[PDB]
Amino acid sequence: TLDRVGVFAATHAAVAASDPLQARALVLQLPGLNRNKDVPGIVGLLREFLPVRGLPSGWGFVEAAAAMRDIGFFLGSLKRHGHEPAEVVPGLEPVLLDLARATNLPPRETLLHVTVWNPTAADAQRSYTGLPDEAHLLESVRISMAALEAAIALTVELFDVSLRSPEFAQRSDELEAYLQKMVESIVYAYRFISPQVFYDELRPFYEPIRVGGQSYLGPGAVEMPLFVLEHVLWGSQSDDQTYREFKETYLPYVLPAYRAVYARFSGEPALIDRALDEARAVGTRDEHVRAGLTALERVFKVLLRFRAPHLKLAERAYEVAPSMLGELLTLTYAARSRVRAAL
Ligand code: HEM
Ligand SMILES: N[C@@H](Cc1c[nH]c2ccccc12)C(=O)O
Repeated sequence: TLDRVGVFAATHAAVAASDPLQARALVLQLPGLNRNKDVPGIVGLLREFLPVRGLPSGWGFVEAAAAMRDIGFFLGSLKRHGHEPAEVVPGLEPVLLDLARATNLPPRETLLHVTVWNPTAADAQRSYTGLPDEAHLLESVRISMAALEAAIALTVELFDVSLRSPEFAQRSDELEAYLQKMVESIVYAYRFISPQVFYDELRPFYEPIRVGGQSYLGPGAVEMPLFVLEHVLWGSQSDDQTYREFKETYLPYVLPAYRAVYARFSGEPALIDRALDEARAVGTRDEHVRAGLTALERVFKVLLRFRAPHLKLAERAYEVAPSMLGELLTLTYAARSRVRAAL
């Protein structure tokens, strides 16, 4: 029934099916080498497939992203053992910059590379550690990524829909159904991911690396374009400094299309600012205004049903959390409160 997911899942599967460096059997050997902390071996394994003579001219986005994925697991691994990958692998940096050029993404692996663009089968899935907890971590993102992309499209569409129209309530109800997948992700994480194993065994693989004379953050679900959705939905005109910096920090890591969505809405009132201004002008005696606001409140409810438990999970891992999480939750409650007050 979440019919819009299909196309996004299909585009992900295209990258996941691609192995342009014929590296599948090679990357599967990485977990054992990480367990052994075998740095020379990690470099040697990478050199078995790293292009030395530039990128094949026939490659498009799909091949370049797939290549970045397979090289990428080596980047996080080398840094995990205390080494700048660019410093220990000659000729690596130019390849990373070429792949960045070909994908219009940063010159290292991102969330997309390690989750939705990473095949799912046991004989193919790339991993830093080979641990069950890592496999569960990747699955938690696959549960909701395509749904989130659909949700972004639905939010952009809703922005131009009048609150006076019955379409507003209907589109909002639809948006809520897609955002429920984020809740499913966190439920999944609670059930299957050890916060201790995350903190002690997985987290070390996601440190920043230096390429091209700047630092690039490691993969994380923090890179999910949920912040772009909410930029459009409520946050575009926020004067909260910490929040603004958070969005600008992760902007480079999302797909080009979402970076442009973000740019489009930055110089404008957010959806709810427009929605509430309309409600105050027309009045809540209009049934479609009442229904629209009610449906919009339910959208905030589902964001909070993701965000509140997520914070507890993050705090539990650190018990074995960064301040921006609690700050973002507070902003989200305030956003919902504005809708509640309008009614
Ligand atoms: C034990 C598992 C998890 C831990 C320990 C964790 C931890 C964190 C931390 C510490 C942050 C703040 C950013 C940072 O400093 O890295 C964060 C942000 C974020 N996380 Fe998680 N996380 C977990 C699971 C998940 C899952 C399953 C999802 C969704 C699939 C998710 C989605 C997000 C998003 C979208 C952000 C950006 C901030 C926000 O929207 O509130 N996380 N996470
Ligand atoms: N949200 C956390 C933990 C997390 C969830 N899914 C992930 C996938 C890859 C790396 C980290 C994660 C983070 O961004 O760090």
